[PDB]
Amino acid sequence: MGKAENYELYQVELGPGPSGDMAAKMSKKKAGRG
Repeated sequence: MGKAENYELYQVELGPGPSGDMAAKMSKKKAGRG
């Protein structure tokens, strides 16, 4: 609550890493535990 979230907003191919892979040490939330 407060910040509110959308359904498919940031789900638009986040992380701009086309050629090769991504890894700029900023948003690394692939899937650790769960």
